[PDB]
Amino acid sequence: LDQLRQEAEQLKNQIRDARKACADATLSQITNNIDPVGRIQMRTRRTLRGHLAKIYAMHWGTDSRLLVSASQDGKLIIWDSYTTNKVHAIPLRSSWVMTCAYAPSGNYVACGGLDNICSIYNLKTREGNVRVSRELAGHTGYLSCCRFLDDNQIVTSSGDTTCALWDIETGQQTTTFTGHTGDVMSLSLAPDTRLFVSGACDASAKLWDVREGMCRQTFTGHESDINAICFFPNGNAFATGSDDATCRLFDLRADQELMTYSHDNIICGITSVSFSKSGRLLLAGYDDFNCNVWDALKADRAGVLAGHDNRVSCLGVTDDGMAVATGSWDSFLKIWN
Amino acid sequence: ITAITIMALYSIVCVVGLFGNFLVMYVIVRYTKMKTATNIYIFNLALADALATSTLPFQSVNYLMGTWPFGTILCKIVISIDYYNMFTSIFTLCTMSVDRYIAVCHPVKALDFRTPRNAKIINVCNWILSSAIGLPVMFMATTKYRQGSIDCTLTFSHPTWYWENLLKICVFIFAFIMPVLIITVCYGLMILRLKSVRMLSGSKEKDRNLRRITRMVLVVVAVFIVCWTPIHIYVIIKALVTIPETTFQTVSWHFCIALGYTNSCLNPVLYAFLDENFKRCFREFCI
Amino acid sequence: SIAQARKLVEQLKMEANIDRIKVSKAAADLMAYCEAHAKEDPLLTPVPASENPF
Amino acid sequence: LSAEDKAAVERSKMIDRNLREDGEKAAREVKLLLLGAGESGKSTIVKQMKIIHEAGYSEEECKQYKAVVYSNTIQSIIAIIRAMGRLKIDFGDSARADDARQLFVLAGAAEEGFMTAELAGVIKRLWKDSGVQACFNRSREYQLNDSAAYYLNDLDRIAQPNYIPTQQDVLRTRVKTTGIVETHFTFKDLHFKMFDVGGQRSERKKWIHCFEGVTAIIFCVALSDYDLVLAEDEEMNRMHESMKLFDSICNNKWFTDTSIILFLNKKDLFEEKIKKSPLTICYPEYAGSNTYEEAAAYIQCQFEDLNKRKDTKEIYTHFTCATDTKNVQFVFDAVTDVIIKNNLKDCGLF
Ligand SMILES: Nc1nc2c(ncn2[C@@H]2O[C@H](COP(=O)(O)OP(O)(O)=S)[C@@H](O)[C@H]2O)c(=O)[nH]1
Ligand SMILES: C=CCN1CC[C@]23c4c5ccc(O)c4O[C@H]2C(=O)CC[C@@]3(O)[C@H]1C5
Repeated sequence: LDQLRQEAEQLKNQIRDARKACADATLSQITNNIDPVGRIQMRTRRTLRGHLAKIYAMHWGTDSRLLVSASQDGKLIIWDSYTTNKVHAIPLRSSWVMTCAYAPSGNYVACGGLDNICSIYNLKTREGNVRVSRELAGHTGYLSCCRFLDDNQIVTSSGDTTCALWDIETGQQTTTFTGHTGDVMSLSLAPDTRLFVSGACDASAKLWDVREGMCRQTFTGHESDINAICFFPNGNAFATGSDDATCRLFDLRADQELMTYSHDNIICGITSVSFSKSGRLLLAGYDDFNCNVWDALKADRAGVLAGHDNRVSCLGVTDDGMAVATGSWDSFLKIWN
Repeated sequence: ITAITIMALYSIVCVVGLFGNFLVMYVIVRYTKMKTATNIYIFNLALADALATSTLPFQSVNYLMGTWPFGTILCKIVISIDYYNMFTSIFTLCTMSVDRYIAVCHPVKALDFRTPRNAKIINVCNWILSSAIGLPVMFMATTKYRQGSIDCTLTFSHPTWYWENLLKICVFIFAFIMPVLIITVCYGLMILRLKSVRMLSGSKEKDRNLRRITRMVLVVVAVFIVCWTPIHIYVIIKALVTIPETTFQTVSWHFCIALGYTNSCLNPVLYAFLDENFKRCFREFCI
Repeated sequence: SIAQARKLVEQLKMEANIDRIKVSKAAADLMAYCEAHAKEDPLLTPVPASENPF
Repeated sequence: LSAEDKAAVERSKMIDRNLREDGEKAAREVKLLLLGAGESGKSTIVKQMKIIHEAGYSEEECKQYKAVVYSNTIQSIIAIIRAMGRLKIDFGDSARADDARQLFVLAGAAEEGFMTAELAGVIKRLWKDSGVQACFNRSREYQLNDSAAYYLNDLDRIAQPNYIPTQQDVLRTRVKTTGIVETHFTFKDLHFKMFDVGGQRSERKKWIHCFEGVTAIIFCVALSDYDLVLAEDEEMNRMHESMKLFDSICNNKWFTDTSIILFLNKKDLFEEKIKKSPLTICYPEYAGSNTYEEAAAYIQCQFEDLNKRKDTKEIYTHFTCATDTKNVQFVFDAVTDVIIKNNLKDCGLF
């Protein structure tokens, strides 16, 4: 009854000294010989203008040319970042949207927010305009993030402290991922599309298996709500951004944190994290109107992407890795090279 | 005795004006902020002011010495730059007025001309028009070594009574009659549009900045008008009424010349007096 | 209640039984991946104007 | 520069033209955000704004609420019966134990309220018992639905086979929702969008910044919660929880320029509760008399004293009875007039 906690704590101690047992080195100690990246400045090549409210989430495409951005004004704008065009402007039934997603095939766009419904919109109608094809329902909280797996499966996260794996055609929850004691704020899909991590307000990020349906590892260390998460491009690490003004690079094989990214006179939380094509540069969107560009191995500020009036709220690095797209609450997206 | 103890004030005013204009040109180049059309128009006004105030010591040399050893081309560019900053300042303020007209009074189509390419095109063609109307004073500037004194004022070809006052009339009617009337009627339209009905409950945060910008533009226009009207009306009454000379008339002329010239130094401290864009840069560099 | 108090104990049971490699080897693998794909990362090696579509 | 992609540019121009029209329409509307603690009348205010500024409720919309009305009546009477176990109250008649067991037998179905003839008879028999009415009269010692007396009092007309809910029956429906409920209406040549996040079981911190820039916040505080208790620690009051929630919302950094309108809801229950239950249960420092006017003024004073920006922003307090269409209409007229005059105050020249 009351003796379950006294052995849960010894299980926690077993986990913690198993992690400390295999921690004979650290990432910062062995990267003292690799050459520093210097100063990496990037100029705003394109300024995607046309929103009329705070942009909350954006997602790139596999073709690395189009993108989708969702704003508070109830608009999902599907752009064309090469020519700064507006291919589509989907109106939402609910203007309260906190997350958006572009399918890896490029034929579907997901959005969701305070309406607690994940709306899957079909872009290839083959008849006419873009209309809603699926309204996935079953959450009891705000939809915080959603990544497509393919055209028939989606992974979502909600403010009822659960993630879910949905079949689009049947419209049901194929799988439910529980274990979080706080609200999940962001999930990142592995490049091998078999695992995915999710960070929650209980200052922890959990790693889940999509096919089976249970948690494998639970990484702690943060001191506040994790707002952002992103897999390292090889699929064997991931970075988390939190409200305690730090980023952290957790490893799935060492099962512990390797590196912390922080600096003095930085007190604002991280809204977004993303990695480059090779993962050498870690891009972190902040609330101090800046997007810091850290070195993922040296833990030093390589660059800074300033130019947003309001809080940076979403980041995106292309599949071919050429550009960085930064959304913000001042209704502007910016493309950087 | 009004020349030995008077050059220090002129030199201090001109160096403060050129320093302020140089600091204004410094804080718009290679910065992520400071890109909008009104701010690059303030850039153009500041560079015109810098060009005006850079020739203040070269003009004051002839007052503090009584001799002009500078050269033929040297006075060819100081009388031409004087018609530059007079003409293009009231036309920059004219384009500020039509920029605010197409923004507040006009609908959301204001996001169809606010792009900086059109603003740069407007600035370049405005300077082209100013230089096209100012090429006669490049053509007709020379220095005469008269026995009474030295002077390099503007001369005319075939004067009769067709070229000595038509220039003054054409300058007066195309510096205050033409652009100040459209500026005043534009602000009248702006005030009636803003204060005939209520205002929508929109993004106040992004509207208070717009209101502050409009207030700063109105203050700039008002200070320019009040500091450039007396010299022009004195020129008109000198060229038409032709009152007999007096000591206090000469004192009034020498005061109103400086009152006209002080706009170039009043503007950089004016639009930086109450504006959060320049204040934190000034506080960071002042340490 | 009791089921919730047993669920996290079962999760911690299935979580402490995994195999953990050393931090040195995993960090070396991350480093080697960083140099191996560094030449195809346009942010690390920014071309001025040649092949950038932006 | 004379390319074939002119079609894409023209499509983008049509897109941004339609989007600019939509932004112009959205900038010319009043946004009201309904906030407040649980069971404070926010959804009833939403339904009243549906009633006044639309057609109201049709035959289909009234007939779709019949099962929910039955379920609410069943839940309230089950709560009343089960409160006897935790209150140790003897029944007035010996057959009432058999009636309670029969009620539990017919309430086996957990899909919808049936309310057959036998269920109607057993609830009507239990409703006349003196012990049941006594347990209902001590509702402040446990948790009970606020519309229990209204539903169980007219049980005879509710349980008819051809019963159709009226405006007050739909209006006094306690229904649970999950997503944000937003309604559209028009009033005084102004479009009103109203939002409610009452069913949002989440952290309030993670989305309270999504409503920055709304025109008004209507904070619904139920006055009848001063004598209630919270069954979690037996040391916290619902009125104090609503007070600290108002302290958080009113002094929030996202609502610096938002009109805070307090709706002191359920005053009609407060009038009938202040004669018997003293206000000293909630506030131990109260020294005034146990009258309705002084108690309502004291609660208003405490809620206004929760503010920390009295010299900059003013809280507009109004007493409401959310099931009364006329009182809600009058208070909403006052609210709209305050909003309009504050928008004229927003109009200025510089
Ligand atoms: N007697 C009386 N009852 C009232 C009044 N206003 C509202 N109620 C009832 O209070 C319960 C919770 O309301 P509601 O569902 O909106 O909760 P919520 O959305 O804030 S969480 C509903 O069953 C309403 O009939 C009133 O004036 N008098
Ligand atoms: C306030 C000084 C600006 N000056 C420009 C040149 C000149 C000037 C002004 C206005 C109109 C003119 O045609 C004109 O030529 C000149 C003139 O006739 C004497 C007064 C000026 O020095 C003065 C203002």
